[PDB]
Amino acid sequence: PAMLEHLSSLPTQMDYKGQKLAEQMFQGIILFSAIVGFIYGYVAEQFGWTVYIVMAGFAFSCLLTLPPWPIYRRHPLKWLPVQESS
Amino acid sequence: WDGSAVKNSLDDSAKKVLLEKYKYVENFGLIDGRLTICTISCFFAIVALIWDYMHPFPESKPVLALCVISYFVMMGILTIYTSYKEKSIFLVAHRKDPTGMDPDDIWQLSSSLKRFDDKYTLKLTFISGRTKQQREAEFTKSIAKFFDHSGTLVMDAYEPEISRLHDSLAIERK
Amino acid sequence: NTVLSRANSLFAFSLSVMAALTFGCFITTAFKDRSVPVRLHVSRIMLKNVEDFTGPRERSDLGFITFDITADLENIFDWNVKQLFLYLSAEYSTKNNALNQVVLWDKIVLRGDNPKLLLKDMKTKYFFFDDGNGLKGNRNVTLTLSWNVVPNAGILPLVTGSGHVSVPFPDTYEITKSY
Amino acid sequence: MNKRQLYYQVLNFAMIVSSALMIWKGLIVLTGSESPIVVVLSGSMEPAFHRGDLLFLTNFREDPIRAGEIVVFKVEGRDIPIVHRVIKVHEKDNGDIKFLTKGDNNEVDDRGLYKEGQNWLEKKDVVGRARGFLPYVGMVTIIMNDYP
Ligand SMILES: *[C@@H]1O[C@H](CO)[C@@H](O[C@@H]2O[C@H](CO)[C@@H](O[C@@H]3O[C@H](CO[C@H]4O[C@H](CO)[C@@H](O)[C@H](O)[C@@H]4O)[C@@H](O)[C@H](O[C@H]4O[C@H](CO)[C@@H](O)[C@H](O)[C@@H]4O)[C@@H]3O)[C@H](O)[C@H]2NC(C)=O)[C@H](O)[C@H]1NC(C)=O
Repeated sequence: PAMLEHLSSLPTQMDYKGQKLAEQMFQGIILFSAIVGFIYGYVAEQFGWTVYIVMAGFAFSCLLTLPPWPIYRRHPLKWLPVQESS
Repeated sequence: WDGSAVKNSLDDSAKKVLLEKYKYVENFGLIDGRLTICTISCFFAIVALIWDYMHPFPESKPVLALCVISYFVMMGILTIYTSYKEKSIFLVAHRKDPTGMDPDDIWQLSSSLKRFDDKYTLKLTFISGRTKQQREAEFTKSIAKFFDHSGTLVMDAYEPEISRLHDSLAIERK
Repeated sequence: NTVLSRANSLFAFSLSVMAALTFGCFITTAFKDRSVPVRLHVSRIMLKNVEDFTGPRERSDLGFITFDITADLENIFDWNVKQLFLYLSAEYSTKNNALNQVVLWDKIVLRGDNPKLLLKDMKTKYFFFDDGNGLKGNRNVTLTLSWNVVPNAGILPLVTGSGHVSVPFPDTYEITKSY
Repeated sequence: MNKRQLYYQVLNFAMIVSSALMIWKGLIVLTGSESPIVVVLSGSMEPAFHRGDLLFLTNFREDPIRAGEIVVFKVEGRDIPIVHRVIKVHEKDNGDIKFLTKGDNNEVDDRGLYKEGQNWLEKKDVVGRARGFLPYVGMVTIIMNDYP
């Protein structure tokens, strides 16, 4: 019947503006850390420690991005309208 | 799965509502032209592989370079033909009984769903060739009126919406 | 959104980090567009052990050269070149047009060991022997040092130094304490 | 069945195969020689090139190969491309140039084909002069070659 297509349709609902601003700030922080690492590799003239700073920034980005935050589920309770049930 | 899969299931549900309610005639041609371009490029690739496997390289350099240039030209033509018609157009269909007269009834569909957006855009196009008239229909809706809390996209409320849209297109037609 | 999709985005961002380090290496290789000169000073060269050996493939001759070196590597070292080779090209002349500048021996040099190398009266590591034996009857041999680089990830050229030393040579004589 | 899934699989297969073989054939045409993208599998050049390093080649480029360059030839007894470094050189004025080569962490000159009747190795077994290298991709190539 039509009830099989009725169930496997909806993915996890997202806060669109919060995720867009978070992605913009994410790319800004990663690019700024890359610029600071490039200035470190230009002035202090070390390559392996520059790669270590880039990997430390990557680990910081993973710790700030990978777990699902309560902030990232609190805003879909406000930005999204109330929808019906079965 | 993904919002692109939601758009694909939405277009499939629109085609299912069309097939259950009014039964118009499908078309092809753009996907067939893309497959024709890819078949010709695969012909260039198969000829290049066989001619390189049967002949050594310093006696087979220039025409193989010509095949590389031909692949560049065919992929550029594929990109230009993508930029021609593969921007938004999805469904092409003829309507009922185009017999006895000039070929009328060009029914054309295009969809629009931006990245991280709660709004959907559907543009319908009806082209009639007797009077040479195109009719556009821009339908900007919010997606939040159709979804539910944990994975039940209601079609029993989306089907009267498509019924009202087809009534609007019937007013535009007649 | 999916956590696997976020992991794929982080993998694409790691590919962007790879592209950024490739871009930084491209800036680095675009900064070293000029070739570096190395000053060479060779003063005393002795040619001895000139033995004519009837080789089965060609009438060959054995040679042995004692030389001197004086170089400078102040502005040569950077923070991206990995390892350095040392050649010593000896240019001779034959009857069959074998106008070859040819290497006596080689040296492996790793960074962190010595920023400036200088010594005296060191003999050759590899035995010099020529098959085409054009030195016998020649009064002209040319010595010039060259040295190779290897970067971290870039293209490796060869950089030849300065100083062409022209040394004569007698006809048939065995050992000579030259200058 | 629905043929559109079959045409989409042919589409994706066409994309990946045409892209990979186009990059391969375009590189080996624009170099000039046959130029295989080779991977170092020997630990002879270990202070210079470690195990699992990628090397991309260039043409001879209208230039007689003098001493101080690395050459890549093919060992027929194992059918393996092996890189060494040119030390000595010989010249003949008819288009014939002979050369001697050596590997690091070695003591004996490599015999190969000829031993004592002629020069040490042959000028026609070389593929070309090397141009550049990657230290990161070759380790991934060795990891992919761990499961052939
Ligand atoms: C022994 O026999 C030789 C050959 O007849 C005499 O000539 C000298 O040869 C040496 C090497 O063969 C020269 O040194 C270097 O030669 C390089 C190759 O040049 C060739 O082509 C030129 C013609 O264009 C010939 O004259 C030359 O002999 C070679 O066959 C040059 O590239 C070198 O140039 C240097 O300076 C330029 C700047 O001008 C730099 O850009 C280069 O990088 C490089 O540093 C260099 O010239 C030597 O110049 C020849 N002449 C002299 C006077 O030495 C020898 O004279 C002879 N010896 C004796 C004692 O008789």
